[PDB]
Amino acid sequence: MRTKLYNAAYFLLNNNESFGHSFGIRLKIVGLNTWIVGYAVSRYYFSSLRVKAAQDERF
Amino acid sequence: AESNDATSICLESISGTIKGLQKANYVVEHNPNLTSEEKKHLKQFLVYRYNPADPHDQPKYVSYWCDIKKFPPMFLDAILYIKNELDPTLSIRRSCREGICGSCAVNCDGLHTLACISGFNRDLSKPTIITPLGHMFILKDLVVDMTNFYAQYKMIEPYLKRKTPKPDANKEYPQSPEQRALLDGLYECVLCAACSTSCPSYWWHPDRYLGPAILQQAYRWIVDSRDEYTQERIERIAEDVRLDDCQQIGMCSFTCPKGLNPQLSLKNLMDMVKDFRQKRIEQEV
Amino acid sequence: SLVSLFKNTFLKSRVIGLSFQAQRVMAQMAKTDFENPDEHFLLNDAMKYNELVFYGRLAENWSINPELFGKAELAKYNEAKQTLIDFNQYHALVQNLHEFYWELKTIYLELSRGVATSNFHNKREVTHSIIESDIKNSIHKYIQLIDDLKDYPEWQHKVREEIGYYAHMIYTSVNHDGNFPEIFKEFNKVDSLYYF
Amino acid sequence: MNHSCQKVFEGFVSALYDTSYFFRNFGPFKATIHYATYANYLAQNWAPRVSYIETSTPAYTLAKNKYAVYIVYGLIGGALIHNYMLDNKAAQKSQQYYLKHRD
Amino acid sequence: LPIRNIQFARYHYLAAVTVFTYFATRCCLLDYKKYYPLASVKK
Amino acid sequence: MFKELIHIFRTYYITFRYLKKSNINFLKNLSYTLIAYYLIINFQ
Amino acid sequence: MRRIFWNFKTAFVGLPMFSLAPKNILVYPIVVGVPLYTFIVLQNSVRGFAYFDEYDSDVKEN
Amino acid sequence: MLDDTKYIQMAQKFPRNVSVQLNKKLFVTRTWFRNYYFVGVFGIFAYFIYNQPKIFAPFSGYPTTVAYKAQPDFLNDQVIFYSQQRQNTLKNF
Amino acid sequence: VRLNLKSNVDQNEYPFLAKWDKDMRQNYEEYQNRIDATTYHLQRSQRGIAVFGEWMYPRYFQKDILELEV
Amino acid sequence: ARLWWTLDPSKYYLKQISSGGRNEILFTVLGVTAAYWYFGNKRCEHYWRRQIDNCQSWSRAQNINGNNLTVKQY
Ligand SMILES: CCCCCCCCCCCCCCCCCC(=O)OC[C@H](COP(=O)([O-])OCC(O)COP(=O)([O-])OC[C@@H](COC(=O)CCCCCCCCCCCCCCCCC)OC(=O)CCCCCCCCCCCCCCCCC)OC(=O)CCCCCCCCCCCCCCCCC
Ligand SMILES: CCCCCCCCCCCCCCCCCC(=O)OC[C@H](COP(=O)([O-])OCC(O)COP(=O)([O-])OC[C@@H](COC(=O)CCCCCCCCCCCCCCCCC)OC(=O)CCCCCCCCCCCCCCCCC)OC(=O)CCCCCCCCCCCCCCCCC
Ligand SMILES: CCCCCCCCCCCCCCCCCC(=O)OC[C@H](COP(=O)([O-])OCC(O)COP(=O)([O-])OC[C@@H](COC(=O)CCCCCCCCCCCCCCCCC)OC(=O)CCCCCCCCCCCCCCCCC)OC(=O)CCCCCCCCCCCCCCCCC
Ligand SMILES: CCCCCCCCCCCCCCCCCC(=O)OC[C@H](COP(=O)([O-])OCC(O)COP(=O)([O-])OC[C@@H](COC(=O)CCCCCCCCCCCCCCCCC)OC(=O)CCCCCCCCCCCCCCCCC)OC(=O)CCCCCCCCCCCCCCCCC
Ligand SMILES: CCCCCCCCCCCCCCCCCC(=O)OC[C@H](COP(=O)([O-])OCC(O)COP(=O)([O-])OC[C@@H](COC(=O)CCCCCCCCCCCCCCCCC)OC(=O)CCCCCCCCCCCCCCCCC)OC(=O)CCCCCCCCCCCCCCCCC
Ligand SMILES: CCCCCCCCCCCCCCCCCC(=O)OC[C@H](COP(=O)([O-])OCC[N+](C)(C)C)OC(=O)CCCCCCCCCCCCCCCCC
Ligand SMILES: CCCCCCCCCCCCCCCCCC(=O)OC[C@H](COP(=O)(O)OCCN)OC(=O)CCCCCCCCCCCCCCCCC
Ligand code: SF4
Ligand code: F3S
Ligand code: FES
Ligand SMILES: [Ca+2]
Repeated sequence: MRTKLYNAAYFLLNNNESFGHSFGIRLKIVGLNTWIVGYAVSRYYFSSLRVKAAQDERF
Repeated sequence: AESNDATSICLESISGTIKGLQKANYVVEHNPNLTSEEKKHLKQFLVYRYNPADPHDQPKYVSYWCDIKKFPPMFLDAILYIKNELDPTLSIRRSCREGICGSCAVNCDGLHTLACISGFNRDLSKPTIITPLGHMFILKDLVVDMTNFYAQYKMIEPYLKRKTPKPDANKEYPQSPEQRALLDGLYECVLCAACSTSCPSYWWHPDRYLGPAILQQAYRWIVDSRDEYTQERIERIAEDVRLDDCQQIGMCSFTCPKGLNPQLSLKNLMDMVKDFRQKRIEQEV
Repeated sequence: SLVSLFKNTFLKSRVIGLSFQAQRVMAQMAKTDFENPDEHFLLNDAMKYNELVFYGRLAENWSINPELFGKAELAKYNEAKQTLIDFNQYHALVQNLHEFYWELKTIYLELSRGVATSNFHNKREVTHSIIESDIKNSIHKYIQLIDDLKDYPEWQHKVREEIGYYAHMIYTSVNHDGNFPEIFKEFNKVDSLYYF
Repeated sequence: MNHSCQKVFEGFVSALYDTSYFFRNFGPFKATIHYATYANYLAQNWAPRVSYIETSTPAYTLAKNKYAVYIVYGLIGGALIHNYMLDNKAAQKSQQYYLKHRD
Repeated sequence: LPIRNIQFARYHYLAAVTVFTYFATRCCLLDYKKYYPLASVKK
Repeated sequence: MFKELIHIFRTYYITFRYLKKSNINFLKNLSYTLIAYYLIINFQ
Repeated sequence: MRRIFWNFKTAFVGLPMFSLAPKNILVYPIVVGVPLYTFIVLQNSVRGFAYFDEYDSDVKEN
Repeated sequence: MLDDTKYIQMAQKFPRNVSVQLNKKLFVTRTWFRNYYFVGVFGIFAYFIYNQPKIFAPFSGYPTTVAYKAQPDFLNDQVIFYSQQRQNTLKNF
Repeated sequence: VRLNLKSNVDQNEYPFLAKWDKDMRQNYEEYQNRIDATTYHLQRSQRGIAVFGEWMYPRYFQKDILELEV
Repeated sequence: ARLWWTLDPSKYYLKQISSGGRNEILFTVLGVTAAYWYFGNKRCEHYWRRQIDNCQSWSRAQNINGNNLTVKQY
């Protein structure tokens, strides 16, 4: 059975003010949350790094 | 006999996606034997064409050059001129011709609307693109599958239910002109599904979240004074994300060709649902 | 027997209190759909639903000491125990129907991910035999359930409206060629007409 | 997929389902899961709290339900302050003890 | 309808969120090893 | 907050649709327990 | 062969996204962190950004 | 009051011998989708909560340490070690 | 202290001692820069105010102290 | 978009027990007792300490096998 397909609306709909206005607030909140979580993850990541070792040192 | 094909499918999918991105908006001229001097006097219509019945056919725009001085200035009129004169194999739904049935709802040059009561850019330079509704399965050309929409409409019980018998059976359910103006501007929906097909939430959750049109019909049946299943309808629509998924984009109201306000109806429905949830606790005590 | 007295008092109190609520809990479960029959209890208000679920097993299993029970008290306790057993059976039935619904929804989700726009890596033009057979068997089982639910019109109507929605979506998700008539032979009898 | 791999996959999924069903429905395991589920429900939905819906008239509401927040705040503050004072007293006692022991 | 100690509940939730974010992000407790090259010296 | 996060993930990610409300509630309970443990331990 | 129909310059997903997303994602981050980050950094340095050298940096071996 | 007559009827009267066979493959697929979205998504958060305190407060996880003193052994070209148990504590604030 | 990188030990008579001194002097500059950075961070965090500082300086900056010791 | 942020408690967890308000005082007493015990132990361990460094504080080292630890000058 040949599966049916569709054309995504957002790929063929002219840009409208409503989309921009709503997605602006959505992206503001998303950016706030992502920035907080990314700051936490960055603090976790950098603090996990090892200490600098000598030159040409084994173990 | 068959065997695992995950690798072949993945490679084919990636390659096809890349090639489609490179060759997006694939266009085929209906009549390549046209001079540019002649094309100067004719407007260009890029009509989406696709025949899943034929295994050899794939989606594609077809470019038709037509004289706009031969038919009335409407998308449906142009489509029917193209069908009757150029290629009668084109498919499209049309019943009323005057924007009442709502069958001709298509993506008329980037905006969902009825093709019978929508004009097109008279300028001969800018082409006009005609495609079916976006997030609806395409059956053929400009025909989509609205069966899911019809089932969602069925799921709301759109019929007057009354728990109190009529006092005399020789009269009509009383309803004041104010209670009728309450329904005025709300029962005119023709179920053309443009607002639902433009609603972002409906794109993401076609099934779990009911369309703005269906929710507006539910709001109409709720605000109707004659019906008595107000709380019952509110509770039924308050399930899961049937209404909660709506994010108040307003594109439904913006696109509604009839001038209705499904956004306002949804806002009122949300207010009533919140009040119902609060008073289910406040009242019963 | 102080320990026996305390045990019997606890059992009586809990069993009777939850028997007085089993009607409401079962009504809410019936009102809710099969995707998450306990959705209302999990999200809005847990109307002794977890209490009923927990104490049904205790009512079924834990013994009784009639000498610590009265006549009307013993009769009421027996009635509450029967009510709790009925609630347990109802919950089992609802769970079975919910799991069948989620099987059909899993099939539908598998189809949807195939046609998802973001699916730039697993785009398949032709449906495969494994999923075709899964759809056929699932539809056969759904038809069998509909037949078995002939004596309960409300249950049959709810089962249709809830489960068959995804069957209709699967029907719409594919073209009408290949093995489609054989796959949806049973569905086309009645179920297809309903979802139009 | 290949039919042989289909046989293998069907056997594997059937084994997984049977194992899960047996582990969940086994007598002792079933009882453990049931009691643990009710216990988790009690812990999550009936944890100690300071704010609750008051559905009783001032005549039918106890004074404990009106002064519980104040009692809890007093207990916590007194515990913290007493611990701080005990820390100071222990510091002083240790200092004096070791000073008198030597230097 | 009345909620006992609703203001206390709001303040407790706000304090819990503030403390959780404080400990998770260590926003107040930054690192200045990066600033050390860009600082003067005494003695 | 947690409800909003789960709602966004469910509405945007197709694969997340598999999880039930029961599974979402179990994740909620685990997250609350972990947050309480974090708050308690940070002061220890 | 996947054929995609998409208005790159006019559809909501495209150049409008490029113009919209960067200025909206960074609304709270900038306006909040920059003042808050500046406050956190500067409150330490009431007197100055002086590194009190606990080690003899000015001393070099003969 | 809500007109819950049909739901009350359904609750009172339900079949007690009807059951549906479940596709083991699909049930396993859904359960492992849940397991995937549990491990690969929630384990990040759980491990963060579990370990970040251990990264920013390591001294509380290692209570006791050892210290060594060495003396030479010339006639045998050996090194003699004397150990000592100490309470792991901060040093050089 | 800016120690020189040329060890003053006699390699002919004390080879291991000379090698140890040479390696120590070679890595001393880098490790001293790291130690100075860590100490500066610690002292500034201590100079911080209230929750941003002194109130929880010794007990919560444990990884920094461990890194300094290492 | 829809505004959803709020500090108000959810009605799902605001229920009371049958006998009155939730068990707050009892759990507060238990927590106070636990905190008292924990902080008392911590204070007792922390404050009564001294570091004695002398010959008697050192003992002969040994491997995990129990033998004395000696390293050759290889
Ligand atoms: C598409 C391809 C793109 C490729 C990208 C490649 C990028 C490679 C980067 C390499 C690593 C860089 C690390 C820099 C760290 C900076 C901190 C620092 O120096 O600290 C010293 C660092 C230790 O840091 P720490 O002190 O412990 O703490 C650091 C924390 O950041 C805490 O520090 P802090 O508290 O001081 O932080 C300052 C504060 C400051 O915060 C604020 O206040 C924010 C202010 C922002 C202002 C923005 C203004 C912009 C203006 C916009 C204008 C628009 C107008 C529009 C107009 C429209 C019209 C109207 O916080 C932040 O800075 C916020 C950080 C959190 C980020 C949140 C988001 C994370 C997720 C998203 C990531 C990006 C995805 C992009 C996707 C693109 C797709 C297309 O130690 C060092 O000395 C290391 C130096 C750095 C090098 C590390 C090398 C590690 C190598 C690992 C191996 C793997 C490498 C692979 C490389 C791959 C390359 C291709
Ligand atoms: C490392 C840390 C560990 C600790 C921290 C843990 C934290 C995490 C949470 C853990 C959650 C998971 C727990 C594991 C699952 C347990 C499953 C289980 O028990 O399996 C039995 C269950 C079998 O029972 P069944 O099938 O449900 O019942 C029918 C059987 O024929 C049996 O027929 P039957 O009638 O002959 O026997 C019925 C009953 C034996 O019946 C009796 O003999 C009487 C028992 C007492 C009944 C309740 C009277 C209450 C009176 C008031 C008390 C007030 C106190 C003061 C407060 C006043 C103010 C409020 O036997 C049971 O089944 C006992 C089940 C457990 C206790 C149930 C009672 C709960 C309420 C009372 C305790 C809590 C205090 C509440 C206070 C407030 C009340 C308003 O399944 C198994 O056989 C599995 C066995 C293998 C699994 C491991 C077994 C471990 C056994 C532990 C026994 C503990 C006894 C209580 C100790 C109390 C010491 C202070
Ligand atoms: C096998 C079983 C199944 C396992 C499943 C897997 C997961 C594990 C499950 C295990 C079960 C336990 C899980 C934890 C409970 C989860 C609760 C939950 O999710 O509820 C959500 C649910 C969220 O609802 P919501 O609508 O979002 O409302 C929350 C808002 O925050 C609204 O909050 P709120 O407004 O109601 O606030 C809460 C209330 C709660 O408070 C209480 O009543 C609690 C108090 C603490 C008592 C602690 C008792 C501890 C006893 C321990 C005993 C030893 C145990 C040993 C065990 C050994 C094993 C046998 O707090 C207060 O009253 C605030 C007190 C603030 C004091 C302020 C001090 C000021 C001092 C100054 C005075 C004035 C001076 C003026 C000077 C003037 C100068 C000018 O929470 C609640 O409603 C309840 C409140 C939250 C309670 C948190 C409890 C966490 C407990 C963690 C224990 C971890 C132990 C681990 C042991 C490990 C051993 C190896
Ligand atoms: C350094 C520290 C260590 C870092 C690594 C830590 C990893 C921890 C464990 C992660 C476990 C994740 C898997 C479990 C979650 C649930 C997944 C699931 O539903 O499974 C089924 C679902 C597959 O469903 P399906 O049926 O096959 O797909 C069709 C359905 O329609 C599909 O429907 P749908 O909507 O449900 O599917 C969406 C699916 C997404 O799946 C897709 O539909 C496509 C995925 C690939 C997208 C590739 C980009 C496409 C073009 C976009 C534009 C980019 C332009 C760049 C150039 C700009 C220049 C200016 O979304 C997800 O996978 C959700 C979770 C994603 C976040 C967690 C994973 C992060 C991995 C990051 C590392 C990746 C490897 C290194 C790559 C770099 C090497 C140089 O996901 C998978 O099985 C795949 C999992 C993802 C694999 C990796 C793909 C790359 C992702 C990159 C994200 C970058 C974010 C930026 C921050 C990164 C910081 C590290
Ligand atoms: C302390 C150290 C030792 C701890 C030992 C823990 C042992 C736990 C083992 C659990 C075994 C399975 C239990 C199965 C259920 C059987 C009992 C039953 O059905 O309930 C009957 C009885 C009443 O149930 P019901 O009739 O169904 O009522 C509920 C209906 O909604 C009807 O409601 P209603 O409106 O009609 O009102 C009835 C009211 C009736 O309530 C009562 O009557 C109970 C009121 C409280 C106790 C009153 C008596 C106090 C004095 C006791 C003296 C005992 C001395 C023992 C002597 C032993 C010497 C050998 O019910 C309630 O309100 C229930 C209260 C539930 C409290 C939940 C607490 C969760 C938070 C715990 C952690 C807190 C940490 C905070 C840290 C924060 C720091 C900042 O309920 C209880 O016994 C409550 C038990 C709740 C606690 C169990 C879970 C504890 C887990 C703690 C965390 C451990 C995590 C460690 C890591 C995990 C791996 C190890
Ligand atoms: C360490 C690794 C780092 C890697 C970084 C990778 C970054 C990935 C960023 C992804 C952004 C989001 C899109 C993908 C995920 C979408 C998930 C989702 O929910 O969507 C589902 C939906 C799609 O599904 P749908 O629309 O069918 O909805 C589902 C509907 N049902 C349920 C009925 C099936 O949305 C999309 O996927 C939208 C995709 C938009 C793609 C836009 C591509 C823009 C490319 C710009 C290139 C610019 C180049 C400039 C060069 C300049 C040179 C000078
Ligand atoms: C938005 C949604 C998604 C969000 C995701 C969120 C994720 C949260 C994760 C939380 C946990 C964080 C854990 C961080 C671990 C970091 C480890 C690391 O890479 O460290 C860097 C390390 C060098 O660091 P270090 O040794 O300390 O040296 C510098 C000292 N000054 O570098 C090394 O040692 C290098 C070697 C180790 C790393 C190997 C990585 C292999 C990657 C294989 C990819 C395979 C798939 C490829 C797919 C594409 C194929 C075409
Ligand atoms: S509300 Fe308007 S756009 Fe939506 S279906 Fe009705 S008439 Fe069409
Ligand atoms: S378009 Fe979509 S989500 Fe809300 S108001 Fe209008 S419906
Ligand atoms: S022709 Fe009737 S709606 Fe357009
Ligand atoms: Ca009404």
